[PDB]
Parts: sequence; C-alpha cells; structure tokens
Amino acid sequence: AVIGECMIELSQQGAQLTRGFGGDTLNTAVYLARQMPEQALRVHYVTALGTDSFSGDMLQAWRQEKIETGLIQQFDNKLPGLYLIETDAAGERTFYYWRNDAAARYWLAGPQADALCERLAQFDYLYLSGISLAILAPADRMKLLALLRRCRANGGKVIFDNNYRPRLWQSREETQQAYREVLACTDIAFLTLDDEELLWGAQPIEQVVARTQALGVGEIVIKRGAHACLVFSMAGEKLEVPAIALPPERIVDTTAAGDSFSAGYLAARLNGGSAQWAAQRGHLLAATVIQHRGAIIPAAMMPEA
Amino acid sequence: IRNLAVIGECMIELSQQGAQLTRGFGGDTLNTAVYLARQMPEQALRVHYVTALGTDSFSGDMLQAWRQEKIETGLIQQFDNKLPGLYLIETDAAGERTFYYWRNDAAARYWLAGPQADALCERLAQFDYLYLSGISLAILAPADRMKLLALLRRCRANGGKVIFDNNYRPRLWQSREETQQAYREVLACTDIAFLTLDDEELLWGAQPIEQVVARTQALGVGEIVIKRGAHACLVFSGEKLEVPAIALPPERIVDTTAAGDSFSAGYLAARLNGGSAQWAAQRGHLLAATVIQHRGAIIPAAMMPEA
Repeated sequence: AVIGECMIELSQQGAQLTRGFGGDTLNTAVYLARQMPEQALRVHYVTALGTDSFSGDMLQAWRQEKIETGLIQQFDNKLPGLYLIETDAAGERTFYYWRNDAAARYWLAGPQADALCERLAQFDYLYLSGISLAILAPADRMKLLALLRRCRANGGKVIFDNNYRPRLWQSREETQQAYREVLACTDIAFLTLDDEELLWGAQPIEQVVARTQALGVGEIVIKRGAHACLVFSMAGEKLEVPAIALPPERIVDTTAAGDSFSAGYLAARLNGGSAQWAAQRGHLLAATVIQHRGAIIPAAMMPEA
Repeated sequence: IRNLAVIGECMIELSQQGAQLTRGFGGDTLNTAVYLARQMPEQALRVHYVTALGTDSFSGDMLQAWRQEKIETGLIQQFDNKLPGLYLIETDAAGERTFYYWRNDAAARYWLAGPQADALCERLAQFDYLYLSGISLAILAPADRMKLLALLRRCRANGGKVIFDNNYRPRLWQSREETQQAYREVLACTDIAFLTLDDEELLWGAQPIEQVVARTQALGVGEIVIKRGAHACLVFSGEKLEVPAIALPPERIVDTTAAGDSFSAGYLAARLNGGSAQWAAQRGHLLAATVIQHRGAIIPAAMMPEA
C-alpha cells in the first residue's frame, strides 16, 4: 500500500501547456507496478480524491497502470490538489503548488477510515513519504502512526521515503519530531542524502545511520543521485553500489528519478533479488527516467525488467 | 628560505546583526594565506599575498593587519584612483548568512593590468610555490587571465608547484562555459588541486565520484584533494586515500565560513613540510574544525590548534 497524494499537474512551455497528474508516492506506486507482475500483496494506492471528472481520469489511468482504487475515498465537497511546472528559456524548472485543502489531506478524516485502517492493518507492505506525513494534520498524523504500529503488530513491514519539502511543514522542528515518530514506527527507510542533510544538518554517514537506527529501523537505503548508493541491510551488510554513469549530453528533465529508484530497487528487492542487484535495478530505472521528459515516462522507453 | 605566494583578492567586509555593524577584511585567498602563514614557521616557509589595493585608509588597515599576520606585502601594488572591493554579510534571525558583493571595479582586478605586472611575472616565475583560486581567475579580465596562466606555466618550468582551489561563484564569470574553459586552462598548470564537491558539481554538473578525478588527472594534476564538508575527504594519487573529517555535535557548529579555505591552508602547511597526504588531510580537518567552531572568517590567533 502506498499512502500519499497525487496532484493535477500542469506543464507549461512557452504559451503551450498541457494537463496531467503527478505525485511522489504515485511515481513510486506506478513505477513499482510497471515492473511488478504479482507478489504477496498487490494493493497500491491509499489516497483520497474528489468526485470530479479529473479524479476519475486519474483513477482510470491508474487502473490502466494495474493500480487498485479500492481504498480511494471520494469527497464531493473536496477537490484534488493542483500544481504547475514552468520551464524558462534555459530549461530550469519552477514548481508552484495549490494543495492546502487537497482531498488527499483528509483521507484519514473520512467516515470510513476506521474500516480501511483495519483492512490496512492486515496489509503486507506499506510505503509512504515525508510529503504524505506532511500533508496530514497532526491529529490525522497520530491516527496514521497508530495504524502503522498496528500493521507492525500484524506482521506488516513499513517502508518510508524521506522526501523533504520544507513548505509543507510548519517548522523544521515539527518535521524533526514527525520524522522521528514515523521512523520509530518504520522498518525500512529510503533516505535521500540531500533531504537528510537539509533536515538535520550536514553530518557524516555514520551519525546519520546511528540516528536512524536508534529509532529502530532495520534496513537503511541512502540515495546519493549520481554518486554511489549506500545500503545497510536487514542482516547487517554494508555495501556501496555505484549509479550508472551518464554523459552530460543525454541528461534531460526528470522530476521522478528518486521516486523511480525507490520503486525499482523495491521491485527487484521484493521479487527475491539481492540488495546489490536491487540497487542496480533502481540505478538503471533512474537513469532511463532521467533521459526522458516527464515524471512518468512512456512504457515503451522503460527498461525491460 | 621557501617562498609561497597566494594570488587573489581581499575585500572590505561589513558584518551586520540588526542595526549593529562592524568593519573588517575578508577573502578566500587571503583567508588561506593567513592560515598558511600562521601554521608555517617564518624561516621554513614565506607566505606572500599578491593583490592590488588603493591608497586609502582601508587598504592601509589591511596592509598593517597582514604585516601583523607575518605576510610579506612586497608585491602588493597600490592604485591611487582605485579602491578595495567591498562586501556585506547579513545575519538572519535563525542564523542564516547572506552575502552581498560590490567588487566589479575593485583594485585587485587590475593587478595584472599594471605596468609592473610583466616585471612581477618574472619575479614570481622563480617562486617555489604559487596558490590561486577560481575567484582569482574570475575577477581578472581575459587578457590578464591569460597572462596569469602563462606565469603559472613559467613557474612550473622553473621548478615551481602551482596549487589551485575551485572556489566557484558564478556571478563573476560571464557564462558557465567561460568558467569551465578557464578552469581547464588553469588546471593544466595546476600541481595540487583542492576541489570542493559542491563547487565542482555546480560548475560541471553532477558526475560520479570517479569522473571528477578522471577529468582532473587527464588535465595533468598530480595530487587531487576533494573536500566534502562533513563527509570524508578524498586524496587521489593510482593511490586513493579517504581521510574522515572530525565529527562535531550540532551545538558546536557556529560558523561554516572559511572552512574550506582553512582546510586548504592546513593541508598545504603539513604537506609542504615533508608530511604525507593522509597526515596533511588530518591536519586540515583539525584546523577546519577549529575554524567552524568559532565565529568569523578569520578566527583569532589565540584559539588556533597546537602544531
């Protein structure tokens, strides 16, 4: 289960702009589903959307991506969040967001939530990002943490990605408390080095691993972009897996690289692959994604798994 | 009787917290030169600073302080009409620091445009060690920049060793491509290169940990030192050494300024005194830690570490 939020995405180049959908948790869920045939549990997305046409378009696209919509609550009064991407003459990307009252924020506020909680309590594996925690209000955040703990009690494994966007959080300290809270309830953590250092300050890799493990995390994955990835295993293995080198000519606009790595590593890792091999799979997926336009690149250009 | 010369520019520094403002001087090359002279015995090594200043009072204050810092000013030319560059530092409520610069017509920019430049070139051509940063190249006009590159090659030909730090501030350069080509030109003449990973990646784009070394070694640099801030430093030459930085609790971090400059200075002071690359990296880490645990770009002489 991927807990999180998708948004309506508007891409404007010059005077021509187009409509679509995008979100970090959705990028991970779609990319995971793309390379995954089947496994112990295949339920993917736990967002909330509106009853409007745009939500239905998103849901149909997600079903075409082999994503179940069973747990997506629909609010008549609420409407989905919307963001815009702008590209300057140089090609730089600027992002604007309108998600303060998005439907996904109230997914734990729904009347049916308790039912889904119990259902989600028995789920095999759940994935969430720092954005997912951020959008939730503090009371809703406590509810989500309790559900995560119950999922641990029923044998479930929690996956957390530390996508850190300061805007969503009231303060740095609030982010620190919430991150510690979820990592306390977390079993596997995907940590991007830039986000980690931005949140806690620059530190050696060892103090980072110590801080996260003291909370109780079993497996720690550190993403370093173009630099070698760092995996600390469930057993205790410590390995450094290089990313595939890419010439500057082929580097193109890609806002989904890290999410794609989270999905690709996880797709191989949950399919019996080794940690080194899963990191390799994620690196190839990320490189292919960074060579093509768009957050969700076409299925044709995807790496054959 | 070893002579080492640091080419660059110093600036008038104003530190403002609220309505309270103070005056001083600061620069990357000057910070490195000051720390070098501090950690270098006078007889063993002679640190000199190569810049241009005005005839003004602020220039005199800088010169008096530098003489008090045991740095010879023999090659510091003085321009009557020109004035030193000036920058201002602002302190946020949270402690974030913001920098504003006024150095477009600074005196130091024209140090190679003076009639004496050619003469000085000859004098510097025979120097034992020469140190410059990317900022030093940036301020210089292209003709003077070419002159400096030629001087670096002359110093190498007469047995001198050139040291280059990649301090990258894009504003001084007209374009990214100009920066890349000038950096390559100087890197051809470089013997020891200090590369900050953030500056390197900003200038050239994100690249694998190895590809930076591939580019630099293909240029012809013998010893490559890569600084990664709180992360382990990396020294190249096929020998590969990884020397960790000293760990610091968050409370002790008070000012991250001049950290890299101090690291370059401490590494060079240990390195040129018969020390090994690993030992020099440890020394640079210690000096940089002391610098970041105290406020200000140039920390007081009292708090310096015992050598």
